[PDB]
Amino acid sequence: DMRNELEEMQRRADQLADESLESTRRMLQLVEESKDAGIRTLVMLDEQGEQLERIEEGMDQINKDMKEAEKNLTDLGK
Amino acid sequence: SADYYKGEESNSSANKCLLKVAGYAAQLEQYQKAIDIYEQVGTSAMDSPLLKYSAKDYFFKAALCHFCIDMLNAKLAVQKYEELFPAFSDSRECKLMKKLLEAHEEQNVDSYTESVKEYDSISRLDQWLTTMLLRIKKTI
Repeated sequence: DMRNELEEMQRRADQLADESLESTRRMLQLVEESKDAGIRTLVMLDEQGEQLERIEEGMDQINKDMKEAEKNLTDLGK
Repeated sequence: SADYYKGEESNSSANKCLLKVAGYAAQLEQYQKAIDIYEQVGTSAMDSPLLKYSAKDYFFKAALCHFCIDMLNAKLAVQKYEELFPAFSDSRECKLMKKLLEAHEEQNVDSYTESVKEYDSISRLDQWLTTMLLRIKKTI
């Protein structure tokens, strides 16, 4: 009558982490810095676009003025 | 060219020209001019909303030059830079230079090599940095 039976106990392997808290924090800090740099680039790019738009009008005005002056001088000369 | 540009308050081009001049002077073993230019450029860029993030790098370069002149000079320069720029105390360059100083203070070459390799693994070193590091290693 040496017929034995058993029961079982369970253990849980550690969840997936303990490497997600050293590279993670550095990743977040770098992401924040990149976000700030992107915001600054946004602002600078908008300012540059405004300045180019401003330049356009003066360019067109000088072109028109020179063309009209040349035509007038030619007309009077002949 | 740098003097001409600075005469017209052209800071960016003058800074780039001074950077090239300091680099070439360092290549020729003229450490004083290189450190002076690097310190000036770093201080100038510290007070900008865009260039601020680069202010660390220049300092590191200057610090390397100090290591060529002497050890305690480099340590004092590091202390001065950290006091002037507290955020410099978290950058990888400061940690690398601290580790190199610790290894170099006890005639330890193995730890020097391990730290150099560990840092180079993350980012590839350029000819200037690797040559300066080889010189420092050859010193002792």
